[PDB]
Amino acid sequence: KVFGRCELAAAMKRHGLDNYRGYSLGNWVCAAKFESNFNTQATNRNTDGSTDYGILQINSRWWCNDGRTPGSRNLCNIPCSALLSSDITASVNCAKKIVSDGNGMNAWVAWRNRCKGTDVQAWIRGCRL
Ligand SMILES: [Cl-]
Ligand SMILES: [Cl-]
Ligand SMILES: [Cl-]
Ligand SMILES: [Cl-]
Ligand SMILES: [Cl-]
Ligand SMILES: [Cl-]
Ligand SMILES: [Cl-]
Ligand SMILES: [Cl-]
Ligand SMILES: [Cl-]
Ligand SMILES: [Cl-]
Ligand code: NA
Repeated sequence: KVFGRCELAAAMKRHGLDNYRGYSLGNWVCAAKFESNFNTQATNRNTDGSTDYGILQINSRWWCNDGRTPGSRNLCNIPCSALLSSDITASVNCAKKIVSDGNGMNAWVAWRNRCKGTDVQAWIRGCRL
């Protein structure tokens, strides 16, 4: 599913991501924009042989099982395919664990490089919330 911007903002809020660990909703929408362009089916292979999955590009090195990432963990206790669903529940629940792991949203390199310190409220402007 390719979400609309305000549609995703609303879905993230319903799932408790707004202000989670202190990160406003616009931070999460901005991260999803640059990670996946709001496409739940996005996948990308990493240099190390892990793969990133879904709207927030969650990585099989630590967070999900894809059967092909040697030595990896599955800390969200999910198949990586769950992160590709039109329903964002699994991605949101796993993102909550990731952002709690110590480095906040810096876990998403694209958030650090493209969202952090910017006017992230622009990403939710106009949306009914
Ligand atoms: Cl599509
Ligand atoms: Cl929308
Ligand atoms: Cl957009
Ligand atoms: Cl915001
Ligand atoms: Cl594996
Ligand atoms: Cl594990
Ligand atoms: Cl699995
Ligand atoms: Cl959803
Ligand atoms: Cl933080
Ligand atoms: Cl990353
Ligand atoms: Na894994």
